Amino acid sequence: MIITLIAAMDKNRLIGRNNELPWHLPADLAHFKSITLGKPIVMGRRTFDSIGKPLPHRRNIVITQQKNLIIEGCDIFYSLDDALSALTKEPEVIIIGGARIFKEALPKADKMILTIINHSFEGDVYFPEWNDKEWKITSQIKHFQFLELRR
Ligand SMILES: NC(=O)C1=CN([C@@H]2O[C@H](COP(=O)(O)OP(=O)(O)OC[C@H]3O[C@@H](n4cnc5c(N)ncnc54)[C@H](OP(=O)(O)O)[C@@H]3O)[C@@H](O)[C@H]2O)C=CC1
Ligand SMILES: CN(Cc1cnc2nc(N)nc(N)c2n1)c1ccc(C(=O)N[C@@H](CCC(=O)O)C(=O)O)cc1
Repeated sequence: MIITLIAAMDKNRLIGRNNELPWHLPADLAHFKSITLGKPIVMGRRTFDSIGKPLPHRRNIVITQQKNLIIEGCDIFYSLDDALSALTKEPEVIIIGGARIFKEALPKADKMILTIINHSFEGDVYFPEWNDKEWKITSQIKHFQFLELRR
């Protein structure tokens, strides 16, 4: 199983604000869709609420500590470790966020797919700092930009 983090972030690593995104970038969302189509996507409960519904044509997996919580359309796990353990036989697992999930996933991450937006927005949640010496750029396309890093 390859563990991949996919995130859209600005130059300060901002990813969220008041549990929404600080932008709307249609080019990013269609990038996110093709990349995640047909694969297990792992998200936190707050990120699920932000989206508002299961993303179609994907196995939506939500991590919560709420034991009575049921979300229609999605699989619930009570830790990232229970999720990853249940997806052992999968060839790729895609972690979509948010800030808390990214931070816990990062040290297990094999690959990162990052949209870095050239701007500075106001917000309150961030993508965790990664040691640039531990990763290598496998692809860079400057449109914002798409950056693929492999560990
Ligand atoms: N720019 C981007 O690419 C992305 C941005 N975002 C943005 O990020 C923000 C949401 O991120 P954030 O607020 O950090 O919240 P998260 O999306 O990380 O979800 C947090 C919740 O996930 C559950 N959780 C997290 N870790 C664990 C664990 N180890 N075990 C059990 N449960 C766990 C808890 O749920 P519970 O409270 O139910 O117990 C926790 O409250 C929003 O603004 C969203 O729009 C989100 C994804 C991608
Ligand atoms: C809040 N949230 C989390 C979110 C947003 N942008 C991201 N962008 C990137 N690059 N990576 C992420 N993990 C990411 N996550 C969202 C919000 C909406 C949709 C969404 O409606 N996407 C649909 C449709 C997108 C479209 O309109 O084409 C899809 O099928 O992927 C996805 C994630």
